[PDB]
Amino acid sequence: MAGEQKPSSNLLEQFILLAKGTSGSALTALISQVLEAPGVYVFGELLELANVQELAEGANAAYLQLLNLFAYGTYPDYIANKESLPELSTAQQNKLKHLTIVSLASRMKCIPYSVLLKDLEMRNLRELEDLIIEAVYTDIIQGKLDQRNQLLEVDFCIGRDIRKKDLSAIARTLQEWCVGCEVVLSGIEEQVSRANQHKEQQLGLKQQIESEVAN
Amino acid sequence: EHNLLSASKLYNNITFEELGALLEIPAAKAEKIASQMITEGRMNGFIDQIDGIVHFETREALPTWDKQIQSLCFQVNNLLEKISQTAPEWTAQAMEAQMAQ
Repeated sequence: MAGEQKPSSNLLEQFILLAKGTSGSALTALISQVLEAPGVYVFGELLELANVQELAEGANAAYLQLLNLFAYGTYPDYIANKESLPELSTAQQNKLKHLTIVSLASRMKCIPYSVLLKDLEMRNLRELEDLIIEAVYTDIIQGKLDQRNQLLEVDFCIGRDIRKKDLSAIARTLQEWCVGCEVVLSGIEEQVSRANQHKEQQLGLKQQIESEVAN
Repeated sequence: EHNLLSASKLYNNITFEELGALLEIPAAKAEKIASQMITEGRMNGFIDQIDGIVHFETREALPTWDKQIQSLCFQVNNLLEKISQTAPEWTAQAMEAQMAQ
């Protein structure tokens, strides 16, 4: 319905009315069709509904585990936690791989190939760059293949998930970088209050000299 | 040609070997046909034969990163898109917290 970065736009009121009316096993079908929603793998204001709250910790408490994984966890969590979460499709298993990998490139300028080969259990180059190119092909990833650094060049990242609260840390990292660019630019400001204020003083005095040269 | 073309559009460098096994061709044949497409011009970059890497023109630096700083303004806009988009509980609560507070 609404439109910015998100999965298939049906999903919001889709699963609103689903969890509203589909519950228990109908809630499980709800979840199964939730599973393919990439940009909303996390449902903060969608777990706002008590229907998803019983989705959570109901029969599908493992699915709330998986949801928080999208919010918090990674696919390599599943590589360890192969049984904790609900079932997933190979497409959706690679989707959780893309969870952790978009989080990684979110971390670094460029994540190494071997990094995701190992944490995401990726064996070889072929499948590696297959899922890589499909991630970038989602257009989440800007930049390019950082082969020489054995990384992935990253120029732009679309938001992966709703990623239950880093909210505090989120806003405070925001405050951090805001103030950082601010202080860079403010040091510039006072270098300006130096230089061409210094230009005012310098030329004023130099002109005083030139005027006094006469008599 | 189109497979090498798609490998060009998506890189910034690839070895003769990684492009060879990428498109199931020999590495020397990868260099050969890659140089023949740069000869055809629809592949573009720069070839290091000795290091064995057909680099593409990598086109990435700090003024490109300043274009990415203007894109970081538009990705604060895309952060507003994630606020309205990624999760519906996150939609309601982040449209409250990050925008109205």
